[PDB]
Amino acid sequence: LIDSKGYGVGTPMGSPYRDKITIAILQLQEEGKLHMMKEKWWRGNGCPEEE
Amino acid sequence: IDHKADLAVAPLAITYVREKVIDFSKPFMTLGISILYRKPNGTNPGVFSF
Amino acid sequence: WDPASGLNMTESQKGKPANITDSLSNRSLIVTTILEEPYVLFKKSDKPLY
Amino acid sequence: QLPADTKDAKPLLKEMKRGKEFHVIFDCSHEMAAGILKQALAMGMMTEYYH
Amino acid sequence: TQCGIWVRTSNGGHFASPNYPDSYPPNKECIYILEAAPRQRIELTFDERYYIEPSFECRFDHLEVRDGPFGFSPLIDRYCGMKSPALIRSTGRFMWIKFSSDEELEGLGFRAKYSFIPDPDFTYLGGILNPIPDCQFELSGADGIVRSSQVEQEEKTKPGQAVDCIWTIKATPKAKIYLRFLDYQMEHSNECKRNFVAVYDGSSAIENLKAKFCSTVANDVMLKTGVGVIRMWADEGSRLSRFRMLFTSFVEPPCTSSTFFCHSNMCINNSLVCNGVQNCAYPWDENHCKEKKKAGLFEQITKTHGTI
Amino acid sequence: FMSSRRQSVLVKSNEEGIQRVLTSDYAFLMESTTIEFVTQRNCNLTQIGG
Ligand SMILES: *[C@@H]1O[C@H](CO)[C@@H](O[C@@H]2O[C@H](CO)[C@@H](O[C@@H]3O[C@H](CO[C@H]4O[C@H](CO)[C@@H](O)[C@H](O)[C@@H]4O)[C@@H](O)[C@H](O[C@H]4O[C@H](CO)[C@@H](O)[C@H](O)[C@@H]4O)[C@@H]3O)[C@H](O)[C@H]2NC(C)=O)[C@H](O)[C@H]1NC(C)=O
Ligand SMILES: *[C@@H]1O[C@H](CO)[C@@H](O[C@@H]2O[C@H](CO)[C@@H](O)[C@H](O)[C@H]2NC(C)=O)[C@H](O)[C@H]1NC(C)=O
Ligand SMILES: *[C@@H]1O[C@H](CO)[C@@H](O[C@@H]2O[C@H](CO)[C@@H](O)[C@H](O)[C@H]2NC(C)=O)[C@H](O)[C@H]1NC(C)=O
Ligand SMILES: *[C@@H]1O[C@H](CO)[C@@H](O[C@@H]2O[C@H](CO)[C@@H](O)[C@H](O)[C@H]2NC(C)=O)[C@H](O)[C@H]1NC(C)=O
Ligand SMILES: *[C@@H]1O[C@H](CO)[C@@H](O)[C@H](O)[C@H]1NC(C)=O
Ligand SMILES: *[C@@H]1O[C@H](CO)[C@@H](O)[C@H](O)[C@H]1NC(C)=O
Repeated sequence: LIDSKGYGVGTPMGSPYRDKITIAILQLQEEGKLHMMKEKWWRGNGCPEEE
Repeated sequence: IDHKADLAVAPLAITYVREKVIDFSKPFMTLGISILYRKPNGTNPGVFSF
Repeated sequence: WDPASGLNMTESQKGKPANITDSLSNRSLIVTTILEEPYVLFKKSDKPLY
Repeated sequence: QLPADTKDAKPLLKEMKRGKEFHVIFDCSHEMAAGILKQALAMGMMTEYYH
Repeated sequence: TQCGIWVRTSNGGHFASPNYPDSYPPNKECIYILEAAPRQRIELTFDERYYIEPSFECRFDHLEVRDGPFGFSPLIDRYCGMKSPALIRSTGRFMWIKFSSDEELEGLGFRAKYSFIPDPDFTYLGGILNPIPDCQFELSGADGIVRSSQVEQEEKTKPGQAVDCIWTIKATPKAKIYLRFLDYQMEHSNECKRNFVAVYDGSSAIENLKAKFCSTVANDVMLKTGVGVIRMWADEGSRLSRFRMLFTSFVEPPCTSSTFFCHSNMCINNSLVCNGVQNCAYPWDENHCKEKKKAGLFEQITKTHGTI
Repeated sequence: FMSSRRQSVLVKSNEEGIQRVLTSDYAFLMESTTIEFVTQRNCNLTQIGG
């Protein structure tokens, strides 16, 4: 990784939902759901054949 | 939490429990768990190395 | 005043009326931290004043 | 000010050498003007720097 | 070579200025130590014969009467002028007298000897008498490790309290001292009111604070005289701090026989060559030594290889 | 490098730096008009670089 960006659930300027989603994302990130989601869609067809 | 300080510029990792009590900024450094292992040497390639 | 006493100025620092409570400036943030290499270290110098 | 009782200006001229005072205006009589210069020659103050 | 008389009277000696009572010569700083014998102290009571040149706030020719061993000592008074002082006592069983001199003066001097035989009060080490405190280390030669643990190995203070111990280094005749810190650690860095290490030069007086270290790093100082003094002020709450210095006598080079010439403005004695311990900045002395041989497969005939 | 290893790779004078390349393993940095003087009058030294 050359640069270091990051995605994020966008909210309006001064929204009440920013703090409640931040607590919700950190809860999902430690239970392992955001590794279950990424390995469901970036899993792909399951390549290489013998590597 | 007791307002005896203002910032916490330190290796203070954002987690679930600390975020529920205090408030962090967005991460200035991201990281994870990785593995140390000794760099390979090649001093004993067996005895039938020919 | 008294020649072999100098000024005995009372000056009291007490009888001022309640007008100004001190430290009226930009608040200096007491940033707490912990020492850990290479995040926060002590500087390696010989001169003492810090 | 020159000292009142004594006529020895060594404690005065030493404070004038130390303070780097090379430009002096004496307000004296000529009987005391000859007395200071013998006490300014006994010290190192009759140089090419002093006026 | 010129200070005056020291005269060893059975209790307290009268000290003269250089060339009493004529004009004392310029640039003279004698460092007179009252030995102040055990079970007692000193009481001077200056003479009426007294003339040392007056000054504004005595920043010129004066006479410090600091109660204390040397240098850093607490001050009693600073006497300059023609009015003869009096009323000198002591608050401990040592007192130090220094008599400085500028370059353009004229003055007479001072005289006082002794008055004191009662016994002191406090019991610093524990008991009845217990001096203030006996760490006066006279050591010299070509080299020697000045270690901080000598306060405890030689047992001159109780564990727990504050320490103040003084090492004095003499050198070989007509030489200087290359002090070098091998180990140096403290427990409250950047705080010279709690623990520091200072180095002196020629005398233990206040003129020669060449370096005061109370930070994380100590460096190599290079003295100009044949006398060097190292102290260590560590208080009650920080008696864990340590340092291990190493002095080395040297002469400025034209290097001759019985010299080695480390290439850093130093002639060291040849006893310091392959001493096992590095004595110069870069180990020029600990080089080209221990160069044994070639043996090879001959000495490989052993318990493991030699059986095969 | 040189700020870390002070009193190790920081010489005291030009004469010691010549006597350290000549004896030890050392890469002394100095003026270019002295290197063209030393190399011409000490045939076992050289100038590398520009
Ligand atoms: C009439 O008055 C008295 C007798 O009644 C005579 O003495 C004058 O009064 C006082 C004496 O205490 C002098 O005041 C102070 O003099 C100081 C001068 O420094 C001394 O310097 C050396 C020692 O360092 C001595 O040899 C020398 O004689 C001096 O004594 C000043 O430094 C003083 O300034 C400050 O001192 C204290 C600070 O705590 C304060 O009380 C002062 O107000 C001031 O802030 C102070 O000046 C006074 O100088 C004496 N006069 C003279 C001319 O010396 C008088 O002589 C006598 N006659 C006359 C004409 O006044
Ligand atoms: C300087 O003035 C103060 C008053 O502001 C003096 O203090 C008082 O002095 C009187 C008489 O000496 C005492 O009865 C009081 O008890 C003192 N009060 C306090 C709070 O100190 C002071 O003594 C004067 N200084 C000198 C040197 O005389
Ligand atoms: C100039 O004088 C004024 C008037 O006395 C000082 O201001 C007052 O000081 C008194 C105490 O002496 C206080 O009780 C008042 O509250 C002060 N008033 C204000 C408006 O500050 C002032 O301190 C003096 N200035 C200086 C520089 O000494
Ligand atoms: C080739 O060069 C090396 C360079 O180190 C030489 O070894 C040094 O030569 C100097 C000559 O002034 C002497 O001090 C010693 O012989 C060596 N110095 C040391 C070991 O510190 C030597 O001329 C040659 N060495 C070999 C192995 O051929
Ligand atoms: C120093 O040199 C002298 C001769 O100059 C020699 O005898 C002595 O052993 C050396 N070492 C010491 C510690 O004096
Ligand atoms: C260079 O090598 C040594 C010093 O390293 C010196 O004695 C020798 O004479 C020199 N060789 C030359 C100048 O050819």
